[PDB]
Amino acid sequence: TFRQQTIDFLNDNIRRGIENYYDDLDFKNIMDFVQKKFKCCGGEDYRDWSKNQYHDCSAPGPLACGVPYTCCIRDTTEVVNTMCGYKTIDKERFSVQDVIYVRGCTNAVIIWFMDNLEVLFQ
Amino acid sequence: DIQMQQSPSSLSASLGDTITITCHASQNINAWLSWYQQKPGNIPKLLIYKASNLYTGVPSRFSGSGSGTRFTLTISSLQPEDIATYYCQQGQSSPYTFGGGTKLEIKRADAAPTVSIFPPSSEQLTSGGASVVCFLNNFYPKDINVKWKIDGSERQNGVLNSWTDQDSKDSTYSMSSTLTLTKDEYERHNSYTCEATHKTSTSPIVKSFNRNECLEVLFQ
Amino acid sequence: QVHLQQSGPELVKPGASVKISCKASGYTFSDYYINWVRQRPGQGLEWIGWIFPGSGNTYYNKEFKVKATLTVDKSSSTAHMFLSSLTSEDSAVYFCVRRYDYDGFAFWGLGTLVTVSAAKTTPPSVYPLAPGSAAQTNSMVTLGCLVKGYFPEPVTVTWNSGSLSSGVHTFPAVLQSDLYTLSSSVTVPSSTWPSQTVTCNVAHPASSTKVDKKIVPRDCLEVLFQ
Repeated sequence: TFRQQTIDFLNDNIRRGIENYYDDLDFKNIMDFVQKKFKCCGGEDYRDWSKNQYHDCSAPGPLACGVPYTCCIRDTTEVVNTMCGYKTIDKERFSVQDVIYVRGCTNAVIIWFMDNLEVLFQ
Repeated sequence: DIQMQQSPSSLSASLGDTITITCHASQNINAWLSWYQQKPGNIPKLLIYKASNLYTGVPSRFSGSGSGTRFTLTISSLQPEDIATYYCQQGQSSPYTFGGGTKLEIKRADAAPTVSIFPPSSEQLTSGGASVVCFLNNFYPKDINVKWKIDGSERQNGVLNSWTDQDSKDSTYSMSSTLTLTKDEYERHNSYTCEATHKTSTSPIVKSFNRNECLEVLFQ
Repeated sequence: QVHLQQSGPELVKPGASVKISCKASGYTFSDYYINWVRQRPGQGLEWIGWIFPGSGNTYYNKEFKVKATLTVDKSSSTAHMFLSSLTSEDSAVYFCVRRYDYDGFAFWGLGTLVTVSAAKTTPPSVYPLAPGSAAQTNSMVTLGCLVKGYFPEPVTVTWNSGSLSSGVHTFPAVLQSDLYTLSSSVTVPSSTWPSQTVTCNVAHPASSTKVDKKIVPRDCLEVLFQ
């Protein structure tokens, strides 16, 4: 399986972290940094943030069916809007690809890890 | 919890004129809003998406804009084919909700019905019944009254009526009346008469045939 | 070529259940949402709920959560809506829609008409409507067809297999003694009739019965002969 079992591993670990996103400083900051760096969000796509109890699309509060602000296009001269990701999951990618990163983080992280291995050895 | 309200419950205005519909939201929905058009006897088509932009294939005379709570869809140089019912929805927060529905009627010139009357066919008479059909096509305005007379006496029982809304092109309404009897009660009588009133001409419009109408022409 | 084909119209006794199926084509099925919208016969559009195939997540309107359940079968590239505990109100048309790459609902299904009724499938009877001996110089003549005794709606009606478009009036049927009856007319120039024939085509999907009725000028001698 090689790559495929790797995708399974990564998706499983980041879904687990998302489900406990607000209990883990380590994972919280890890996910925040990864998303802000690779301009990505989640596993297969940003929809994964729906499995967090606060961001589920049938949740009561306003964090429902939205995505944490680290998935917005942070590389702008603008200041941080915490609510930039709200109410974006029920809508299909191209509506919000101007507002948030839509690709998942698994694939982007793995393609970077591959193409930047020439320096990793020696 | 986000309910939509459309302002013109029923709005009719004349051709070439500019009309406007309002769609008010209960809560701020920023720019997440859509307008659709439903021609009568048809499935809905998408008209406007995201408040401002027009969906591909929509004629440029349609425009829409507004802010969060209140939105407007405006039609300039109104055309007859735009006779339809128009709806708006929001999409910011699920569950998505629709608008009350606004009916659009054209205001046109006084036409008059082109009435035609039809005797029951032999195919229907074989099945034991007889229905005399009466068509009133391409008439404006919508208000009209149709009644049936069997041998000079008005029958008010057994009549079945159907009304259409303004046709997309020509801007005129049309109506149909069927009168169904048993062949027993059909061929026991002779002259069947269909009468109509529609304001335009004070003398009402009446058509008929006698079951011996055939005998007149041939003198068989 | 983005298209959505739904199920054929359905008839169910009160309290039963229906499975509407919606097959999609032209796009990657798993990437885009599918919304369902119900229109009761004399009202506007009403929003059932949404479902995303790639994850299987579902959201319902509160009213229909009890009565409906949404599913997908990725291999079929099809979505399904299952309605249960149907009420006399639930008789309505149901659409499945896929939205545009931007927010609007771009692609609508044709509609599946679900009639909650005890009454049984009754095929129609089609009778021609041609005039007798009467005033013929009124520019164009008019002919028609009557479709009586059909259940349940709908009936697809065409004229000359689609040749006659202008001046064709198809009136919406009305329910009588728990039976439906419908009529349609066409106005064509007098010179064409009866040189160029006029035929009406009636399709009833429930009875699977499509009948072509030719309109004939009344033969006055057949009236005396009959």
